[PDB]
Amino acid sequence: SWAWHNGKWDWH
Amino acid sequence: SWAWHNGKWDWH
Amino acid sequence: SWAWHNGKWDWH
Ligand SMILES: [Cl-]
Ligand SMILES: [Cl-]
Ligand SMILES: [Cl-]
Ligand SMILES: [Cu+2]
Ligand SMILES: [Cu+2]
Ligand SMILES: [Cu+2]
Repeated sequence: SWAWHNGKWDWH
Repeated sequence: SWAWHNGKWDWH
Repeated sequence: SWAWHNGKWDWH
């Protein structure tokens, strides 16, 4: 699923 | 891949 | 992510 990390939304 | 569970199709 | 294997591009 999409994840959020360091300001960015990307696939996990 | 897409999976089936409890009547629903969702990513695994 | 997409991966390459045996000439084909598919999800990992
Ligand atoms: Cl973003
Ligand atoms: Cl369904
Ligand atoms: Cl290809
Ligand atoms: Cu996820
Ligand atoms: Cu799958
Ligand atoms: Cu991948």
